[PDB]
Parts: sequence; C-alpha cells; structure tokens
Amino acid sequence: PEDWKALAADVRSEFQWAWQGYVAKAWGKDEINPVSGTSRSFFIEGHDLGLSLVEALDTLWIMGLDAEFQAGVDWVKANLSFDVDGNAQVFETNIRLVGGLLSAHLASGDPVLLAKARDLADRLAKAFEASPHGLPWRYVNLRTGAVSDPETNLAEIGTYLSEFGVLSQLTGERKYFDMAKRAMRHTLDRRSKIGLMAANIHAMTGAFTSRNASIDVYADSFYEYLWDAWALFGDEDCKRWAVECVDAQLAHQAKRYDGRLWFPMVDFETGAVTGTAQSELAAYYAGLLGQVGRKAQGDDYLASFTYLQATFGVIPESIDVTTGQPRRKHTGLRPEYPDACLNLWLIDRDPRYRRLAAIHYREMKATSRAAFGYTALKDITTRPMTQDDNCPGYWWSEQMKYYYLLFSDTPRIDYGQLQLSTEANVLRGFRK
Ligand SMILES: O=C1N[C@@H]2[C@@H](O)[C@@H](O)[C@H](O)[C@@H](CO)N2C1=O
Ligand SMILES: [Ca+2]
Ligand SMILES: [Ca+2]
Ligand code: NA
Repeated sequence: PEDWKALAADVRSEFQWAWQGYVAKAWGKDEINPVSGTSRSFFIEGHDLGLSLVEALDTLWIMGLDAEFQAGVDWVKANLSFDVDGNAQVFETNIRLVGGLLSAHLASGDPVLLAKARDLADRLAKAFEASPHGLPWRYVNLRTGAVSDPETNLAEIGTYLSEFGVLSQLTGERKYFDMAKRAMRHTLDRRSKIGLMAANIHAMTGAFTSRNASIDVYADSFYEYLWDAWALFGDEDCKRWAVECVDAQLAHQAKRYDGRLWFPMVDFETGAVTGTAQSELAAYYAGLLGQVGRKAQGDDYLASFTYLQATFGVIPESIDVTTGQPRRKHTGLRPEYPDACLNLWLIDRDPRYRRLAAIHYREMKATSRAAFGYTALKDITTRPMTQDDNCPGYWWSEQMKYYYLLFSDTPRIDYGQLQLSTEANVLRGFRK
C-alpha cells in the first residue's frame, strides 16, 4: 500500500527544487521557461509583476517551506507596484495577483499584502465603472483607468466574488462584494426559459453575443463562484443560483457518447447541440457537481477524464466527444484533474481519489520535467512526448498544492474549513 506521507515529502522536494530554478533564472519575473533557463512576461511585455513568485506563496507556506515563503513576501513588500502605464487583463489580474496576495496575507497576517491586494482591486474597479450594467471591460490601464475590449464572456465577468468578497470582509467596505455580485446577477436575470445562459456577452449593450451555452470555454469559473459565495459568505441568492444553473446543465447539456458522460455546447434556448469539443478545462466540473449535492454525477464525469488519462497518459487539451480522440496535440501543463480529485475527496475521504491523483503526479514527473523546472508539452502523441518551454504561473498555485493537500494531511490547514479560489488560492482554513 502506498505511503502517502512519503509521496507528500517527494512533492515538497520537487516544489523546492523548482523554486530554486525560479530564483536562479527568473527572479522577480512573471514566468520561467525551464528548458532554456530564461524568463518571459505575462501581463505587460517588458514590465513584469513577479507573477509566478506571487502564485507560489501560499503553496510554500502550506508545505512548511518557510525561508522560501519569507523571501517571496519580502520581495513583494520591497518591489511590487501597480502604478503602471500599461493594459492588464482584468480577469487574469484578479484571479492570479489579487487572489495570490490575499492567500499570502491570510497565511502570514502581514498588512502590506492586504494593502497591495486592495490597491490592485481599486485599479480593476474602473473596468466595472466604465459599463452602465456594471459588466467589466476585459482590459484596463493600471495607471489611467482607460478601458479596452467589451466583447467579454461569463468567466471574465463572473470570476471576482470570492476575492472581492474576502476584501469586503477584511476591509469592512461592502463595495467590492456588491460590484462583483451585480455583474453575475446581470446574466442570471437573462437566463432562457430552459435555465441556460449564452457564454459570450457585451459589457456596454448587456446583450449576449453568441447563442452557445458552455461549461468550459468562455464560462467555467462563473458556475464555481456561485457555489463558492454560498460557502464563503452565506449568500442565499448564490446558493439558489448554483443549484439552478447545474440542474439546467444536467437537463439540457449532459449527453452520453460511447457510454461516457460529456457536456458539449448547446443552443442556450433550444438545447440543440452546437459543438462536439470538450476542453480538458471541463474536468473542474466533476468536483463542482459533488459540492452542490450531485456527487454520483460528479463521479460519473470524473470517470470520463480517468478514461482519457489511462488511454493517452496526459489528458488531451481538447477532445471530440463523438470519437473520444484528441483535437490538439499540445498541452498547457493543466491542473483540472487533481482539482476535481481533491474536491471530491474532501466529501468522503475515499482513497480512490489519492490513487488517481498519484497517477497524475507521476505522469507529470515522467513527461514535463526539464533542466530548471516543469514545462508545458508540444506533442502528447510522440514517444517520448515532445516539450515546449514554459512553466505557466498557475502551476505554482494549483497542482503541486492539490497533490500536497491530498497526501500530507498537514496540520497547517483546517481541512473542514478549507476554501480554495479557481486559481487554488486559500481563502479560508489556515491554522497558524
Ligand atoms: O481558462 C482557464 N480556466 C482556468 C482558471 O480557472 C485557472 O484554474 C487557471 O488560470 C488556468 C488553469 O488551466 N485556467 C485557464 O486557463
Ligand atoms: Ca480553475
Ligand atoms: Ca472550485
Ligand atoms: Na497562490
């Protein structure tokens, strides 16, 4: 039988080794390219904001990598400024930087990390204020407030309430919670008679710009943040809306192909199937199904992705649901499978979820390890699988934390109170 504590130690060792590569090759920069041993920018070309450092902080603290955590916190306090004449994508900036500063604040108690999270949220608020509906524009200039691109989508208007609602709790100012909730209510009030929303929306007209309902591309984390706002804030509207939206998806989007459960895109009014693609991103939804009281359905959905892992090694970035085969050969070093394994495991503690996640971690080690860290893949169909040259910022917050939480039973987390954002930032449950 597997020694889960020895596996947790191995995860921690690999994470510390990756951190050392970041310090050596990419210190203060947004992402490491771990094959070349170089860095790249994420938000603003040539004006890095320490993205991967910020994304790593709560993971380092949970693992007891205290010297490394403090080195990162001290860098942020000396160096990280948002008074920058450049355009930032509102969605990415909130889930990665506001959320990463909040989880590091909650772990450490350090007021400067909260001050920086709040400064950044106030710059992002200008994107919501530029719409008469309160729907955020996709980009905002961090210094001047000027906005660009109102042709947005459910994920990019509806993935704010966890971070903004925690800011409201800590600061006492309800304006953040209210701004985030108003944008979600807009699209919920425009549900069709069958209970679905199209995934594409215009921030100035307030109207849908497509007819496609989705659980993945353009939409994923909207549905997650409805449940999460009930769990974090006790919001009764969000509890109702979470269950309503998922029951509409199970009635009109759930379809079986070759005996396996999938959720293709459909016309939001008629329910006709409008696409045959499913993203790897959709695997999050197996865990959301369990959280909202649909665990049998969640397990059935997880099984579709378990099939893909057993057949292809690495889950394909996109599949055709009619054949079960890849639509793309590259990957993004994606975290959604161990996300779902952790969320289902928190319900019943079944060791099956540990065995499935251990396969996923061992496959990551066999395919993505490079000279100075872990990289996304070029082609999952060759042997060996060929590599690209990038460690995405979300790797530092997500799958190494998921594996460690599944295997370590760490005393630094109250597992009964644990709450994670869509970027895996811990927003409740630290034990100091
Ligand atoms: O479209 C995306 N959705 C998810 C996000 O919810 C978050 O998990 C990561 O930024 C990242 C992990 O794959 N994601 C995306 O690129
Ligand atoms: Ca996510
Ligand atoms: Ca979640
Ligand atoms: Na983080």
